[PDB]
Amino acid sequence: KELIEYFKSQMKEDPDMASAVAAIRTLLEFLKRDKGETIQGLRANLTSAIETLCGVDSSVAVSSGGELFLRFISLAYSKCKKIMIERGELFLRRISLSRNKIADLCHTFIKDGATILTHAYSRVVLRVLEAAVAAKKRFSVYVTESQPDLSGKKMAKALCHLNVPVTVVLDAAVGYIMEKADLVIVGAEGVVENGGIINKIGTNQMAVCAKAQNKPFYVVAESFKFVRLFPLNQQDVPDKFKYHPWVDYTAPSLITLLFTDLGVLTPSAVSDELIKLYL
Amino acid sequence: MEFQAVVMAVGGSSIPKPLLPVGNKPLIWYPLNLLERVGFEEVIVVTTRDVQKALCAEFKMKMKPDIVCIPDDADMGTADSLRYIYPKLKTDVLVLSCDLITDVALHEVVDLFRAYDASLAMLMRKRDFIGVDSTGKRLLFMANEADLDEELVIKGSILQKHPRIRFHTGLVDAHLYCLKKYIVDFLMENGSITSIRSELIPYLVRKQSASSQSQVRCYVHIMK
Amino acid sequence: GSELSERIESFVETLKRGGGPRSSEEMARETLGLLRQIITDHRWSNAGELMELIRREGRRMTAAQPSETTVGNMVRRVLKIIREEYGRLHGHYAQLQSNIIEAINELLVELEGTMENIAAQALEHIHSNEVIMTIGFSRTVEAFLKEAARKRKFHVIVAECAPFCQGHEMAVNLSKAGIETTVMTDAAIFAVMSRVNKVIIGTKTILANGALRAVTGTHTLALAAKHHSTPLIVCAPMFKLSPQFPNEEDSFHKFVAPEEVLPFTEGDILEKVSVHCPVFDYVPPELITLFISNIGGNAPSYIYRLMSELYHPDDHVL
Amino acid sequence: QVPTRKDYGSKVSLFSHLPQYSRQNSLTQFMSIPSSVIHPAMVRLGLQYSQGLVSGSNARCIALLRALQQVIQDYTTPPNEELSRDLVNKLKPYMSFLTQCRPLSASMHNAIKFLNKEITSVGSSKREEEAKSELRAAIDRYVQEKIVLAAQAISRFAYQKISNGDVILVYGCSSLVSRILQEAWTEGRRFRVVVVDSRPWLEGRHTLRSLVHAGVPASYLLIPAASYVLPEVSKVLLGAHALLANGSVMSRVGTAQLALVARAHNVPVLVCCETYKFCERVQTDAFVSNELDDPDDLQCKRGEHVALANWQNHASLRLLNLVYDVTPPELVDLVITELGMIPCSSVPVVLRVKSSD
Amino acid sequence: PPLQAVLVADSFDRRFFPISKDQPRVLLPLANVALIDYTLEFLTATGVQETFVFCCWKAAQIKEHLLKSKWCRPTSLNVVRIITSELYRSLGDVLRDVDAKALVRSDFLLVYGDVISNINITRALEEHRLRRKLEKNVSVMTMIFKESSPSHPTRCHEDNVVVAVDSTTNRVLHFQKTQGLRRFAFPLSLFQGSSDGVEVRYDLLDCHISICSPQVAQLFTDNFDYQTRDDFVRGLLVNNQIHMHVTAKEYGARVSNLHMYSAVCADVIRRWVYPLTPEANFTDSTTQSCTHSRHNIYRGPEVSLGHGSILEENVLLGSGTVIGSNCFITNSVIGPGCHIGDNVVLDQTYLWQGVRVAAGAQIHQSLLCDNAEVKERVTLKPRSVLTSQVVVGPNITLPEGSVISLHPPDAEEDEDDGEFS
Ligand SMILES: O=C(COc1ccc(Cl)cc1)N[C@H]1CC[C@H](NC(=O)COc2ccc(Cl)cc2)CC1
Repeated sequence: KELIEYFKSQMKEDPDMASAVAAIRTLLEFLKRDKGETIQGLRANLTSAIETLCGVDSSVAVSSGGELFLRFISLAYSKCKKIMIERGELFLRRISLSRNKIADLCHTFIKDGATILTHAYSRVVLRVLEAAVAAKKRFSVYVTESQPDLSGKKMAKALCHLNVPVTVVLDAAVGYIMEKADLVIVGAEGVVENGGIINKIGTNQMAVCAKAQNKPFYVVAESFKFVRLFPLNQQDVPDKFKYHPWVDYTAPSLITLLFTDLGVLTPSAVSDELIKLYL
Repeated sequence: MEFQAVVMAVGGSSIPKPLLPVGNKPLIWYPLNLLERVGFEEVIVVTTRDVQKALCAEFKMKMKPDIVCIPDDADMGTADSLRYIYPKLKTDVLVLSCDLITDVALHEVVDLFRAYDASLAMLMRKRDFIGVDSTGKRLLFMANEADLDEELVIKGSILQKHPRIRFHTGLVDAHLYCLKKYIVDFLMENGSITSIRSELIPYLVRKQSASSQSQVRCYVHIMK
Repeated sequence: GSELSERIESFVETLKRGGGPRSSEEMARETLGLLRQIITDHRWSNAGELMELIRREGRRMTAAQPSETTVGNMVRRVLKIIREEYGRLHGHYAQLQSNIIEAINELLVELEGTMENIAAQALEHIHSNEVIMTIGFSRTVEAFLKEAARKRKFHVIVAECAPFCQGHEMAVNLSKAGIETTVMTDAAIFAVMSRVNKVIIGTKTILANGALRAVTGTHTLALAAKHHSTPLIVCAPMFKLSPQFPNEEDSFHKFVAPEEVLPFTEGDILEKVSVHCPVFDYVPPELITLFISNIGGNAPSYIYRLMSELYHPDDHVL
Repeated sequence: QVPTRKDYGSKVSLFSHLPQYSRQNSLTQFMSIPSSVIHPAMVRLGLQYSQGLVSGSNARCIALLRALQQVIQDYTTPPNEELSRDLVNKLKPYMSFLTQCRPLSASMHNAIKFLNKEITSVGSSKREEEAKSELRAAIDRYVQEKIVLAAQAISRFAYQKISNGDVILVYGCSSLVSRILQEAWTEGRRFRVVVVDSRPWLEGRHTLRSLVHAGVPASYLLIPAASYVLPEVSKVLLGAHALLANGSVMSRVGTAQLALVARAHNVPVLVCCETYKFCERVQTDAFVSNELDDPDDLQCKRGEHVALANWQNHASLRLLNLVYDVTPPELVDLVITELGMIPCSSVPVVLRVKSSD
Repeated sequence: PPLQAVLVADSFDRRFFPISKDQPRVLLPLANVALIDYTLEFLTATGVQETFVFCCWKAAQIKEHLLKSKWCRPTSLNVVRIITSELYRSLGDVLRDVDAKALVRSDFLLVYGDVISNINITRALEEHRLRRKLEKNVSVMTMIFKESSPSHPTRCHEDNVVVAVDSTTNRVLHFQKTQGLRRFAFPLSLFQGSSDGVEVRYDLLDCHISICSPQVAQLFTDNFDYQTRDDFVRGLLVNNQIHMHVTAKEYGARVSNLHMYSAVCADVIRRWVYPLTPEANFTDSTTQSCTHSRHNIYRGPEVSLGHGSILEENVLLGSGTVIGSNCFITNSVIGPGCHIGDNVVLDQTYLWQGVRVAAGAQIHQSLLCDNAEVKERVTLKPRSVLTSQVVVGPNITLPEGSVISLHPPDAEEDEDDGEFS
């Protein structure tokens, strides 16, 4: 098609780039290229782009982005699209400053001399740890190897360049090392209404062990990851996002705080943001 | 005004209730005092005239604040009375009539009429076969035996609805009824039926121009 | 001869049809008397044949009513007594029988003292102006409370058991002695639990895991007590101890006619709805704080040692 | 003036601040038959409430709104007075009579608050009759949306949550839960519902009859046996009577117990409620604010020996049946409203959004 | 004084066509258990010490079946007296034979041999004795009813009865059956007979556990035209008087027709007749002991459930049964020694002993009696009966009302194969 290969090469373009940002870029250029001047026909092309892009990629982050920014642009007839492209550009700018804001709000929560415990590789956790070490903070790091795709080794390699002691641990050894970790920081792949996070398979184990040892469980995520889902148990999550599952759900009961570009939030506040945004 | 009370003065072997026999206070004085005791600042009374107008003249001497005593024809009854006074009533009716020497705390029958939004509520105390349900409040079956050419009538449908019916034989009604406005509508629209006391039995509580309004429930109170 | 046979039968059918005798202490007394009469009125010379016939008749009893575990566990007690006597005399036939009889006699005389023992022990567990909660009816627990009431003032909250509201007569019995008693529906257990100090309840059977089989709804009360961290006390004599384990068994709950739960007069819906009336229910040992017995208080984590002290491990299957 | 109802029976010490009333001893036996102090419709509704003929929260609120329509319709402004203040002043004795017949529910409180707000918002310059029927139309619109449209929206939101071949546990009578299950079965879902009931009201038979009439497979058991059936249950659905500012669920007495046992059994708990039943009030227990029904209802008719027959003749005997209880917000997972699915943490946020803020 | 009873083991009203023709009605297994066994269990549980089993039709079979039963063991506390005669053809004949031979002495339990009940009538019996002691033994019978609803399946329109009683003395003043009647009549002088409150009751299910004085037998011999109980009641109430006892918390019903059979079976499986439940094994048998699982699944011994076979609710499986895989059994009783094929859907079907069902069969609300057989791809509509070693061929779908047997004049089929005529 036209969006499949552009998304693929955007992944190739910037190996240091997220997937939701690539998705919003692809949908922006898709809407800017075809020149769809129709009140109702524009939405058809939009949802076609969204369904195609989360058919190629099974991320909840991509679908959440899609939904929220398609509503944002639709919330903006000839002048409609003329102002909608403006609002899309400024949305892209805000989403770009997202991760820097996230690092520079949450790097102050890591008391130095502590021990970070992290799940598989995530760009937001890496950014906040870079911000912390740039502020002259020394700490030890344990990383889960992320057995399905060995992203723990990748996280350890990326964090070793930051001049910090990183000790990638086994997937099932968090229960052993949880008493040696002062806190847990994990980058959510998607945030459900109640405050839970639909992250990699072992994040739920992380949170359960944290509640078993009262250890703080911190989560960092961009606000374009706020998805309007409410799973009651593991099976209640959409099966498309699970594909041996790949991504499981963690209740807000197990999360202490969320560090988003909208400031530090109680797991209770994300639902407030979502119902203010009205899906 | 919730209720617009009315007292009939026409009888319906021993005693002409309208005029003559008075132990201590005129025969209608007891109904009038019962009414005025519980509110009822306005009262409508129907005056006989087959007496050659010897009733209304002496019933305005009871020192009551204000009452309405409407004259009657040369000869009529109680359903005739209600049809005559229909144009001057606009709300629910509380029908009494002259021969009422009673103790009744009518709060009970009026509460029965209110709570269950009854089409009709009645008062009785121990040849009229009256059958009530287990609670004894709702009127299931009622029939005299002067009416009853055949042995005894009871529908299978009402027994399927209400399985057990408690029956009584020696029940005497106090003629104290609380009529809806639409029951008086039905009465006026059908001059067929006279003798209100006999009009209570064509209640047709069960589904058959006859329902001027849904249910037409009826209720009973049995005194101490 | 045939007197023994017809009495054994009578007892079997009484256990099968209804509850006779009502009190399970009287049931223990009756079954012990019957076991004595069996061991006396049979032509047994070796202890093995006696143990075998005892096991057979105990199997018949257990098949009569599985939910009534007192009979079975006391049969196991008699078997352990026989084993102990045989070990004493072998580690001797008439002396064997008479020694078994005097062992049964001491078991019986200590059987009627468990009530008084628990009643005496009751005082050191209740303080003034305390709020007790109990569910259903239990002779042991009401004796406990009315013995503590002679020297202490306290409040008892009795949760009636639906459908069999035995808790009402328990509340009346407690009020007889001036024990300020509040009666409530079992639905209000968690609502009132926040203002309760202790939970004291009887039981029908204590399992080897420490869990106990008690009247339905008591598991919810135990969960509420655990949520509010209030101590849950079980005043159960040592003849309700059953060596069987929770899920190695069969026929745990006793289901009675659903007429108790939903009446016949409801009509046609009774052909479309499935009604269930479990009398007993399972309470795991994690929700019990302390067991009170005729010997003294014990944690649920010692009931297995009490088993080892009462029942031979090869007789747990009968 | 309306006399005060005598508090029947012996109250539990912890509930001495709440009133306890008897169903037999009503309140209208000291009132004029052609009632003048209290409007006929209002005394009618109070008598219906006291006898227990109107039970459901939605039913109570709707009956209240209809009685209020009948009142304002028959209301006439006295000379040299304005409707705005006179009507809201005259409505207070009626509300006091109601709360004396039976304590007001959260839905009733919110409805009366909204009605007073609308009445005070009626223009001074406006005439009488169009103001009256404007109030009537506003009440019609309010009840219409907040009841039927809220019910339809919540039914759709719950239908997109119920899956095929799952066991749902319900407690007591609730119009919203019954409608949700009926609509889910009609739409195509194939499930079975376990109905849990409790003494003495036995209101579960209502939803049981409703489900059987709708054809849904149903099972029935009383609340003590809930621990036995929850292993089979896939989900717990409940109907809230009130949702407080802290997210706690103020509903029938057996709701918090069921939520606790379900949490113990890893069964997610869902509560269905509308926004008009949200209350800025808050409580932490069933003791600060509750309602005590007639204790004579506890007496069980076990054939020939009613044990609690003469319970008043026993000095140290107390009877108590609580009508409400509170579930802490951490024992509940979902709250399904017009706005969709929300956590109990987000109840006060919805309150703010519905405060025209 | 001791308590006797009369057990009419022959339902003289010829109803079960042709199920009675093969074995007597009282021997029909309700749930792997004969009805007479249920009646004997009830009689020995309520406290009867001596019964009189009057068997007329197929008397040899009934006697042979009862002699091996528990109630004929020397250790049994309930003594039975099987009585033999091809002459009497009615309940009235049985009772006049009783008074001629002078069996009963006082307050004997009159009951048929096809009653399922658990009522403890000690209360009713002492009420009857008190009434007879106070009022000069003029009360001759106490009819025992159960509180019901007009909508309950166990109240069939054939046996539906309406009574007019005295709410004070509970004496029965009027009694009749409402079979096919949209109109009920109650004579005037009912109110003259008892002046302190007449009450009409239609919620009463007739348990047929009438406990009667010997005067009842004297009357039955004083009126030769009296044939059955209903006629006796009608003839006595129009002219000694009859009284009543109403039960609320105990079950009772007689299996008159197939509808009553199905209703009572469904009630028994769902423990409405506790303690008379399949798990209890009230009869001291070896092949009739089951393990009551959840949802009233009485999974017996060696039933050999298939892979994925589903037992939804209220399912009884006789021992020695064999069930294929991917089956769906719901609210159905399966007799002992039955083979079920694969993908078989059974709904409210009472498969008796020896029934063999091939794969793909869809049976709903049917009744396959002993040794019945159905071939592959066979569908049965509700209220269809197969009887005594009859075979239904493949690719056949029976209509709703279809009785198949080996008796031509008594079925829609004959000795030929069920494949085609
Ligand atoms: O009156 C009652 C009855 O309680 C109930 C009755 C019925 C129900 Cl439904 C629920 C509870 N209970 C008492 C129990 C002592 C308490 N507290 C005190 O008397 C003082 O408590 C103290 C004082 C000092 C210390 Cl260090 C600790 C507690 C008052 C209430």
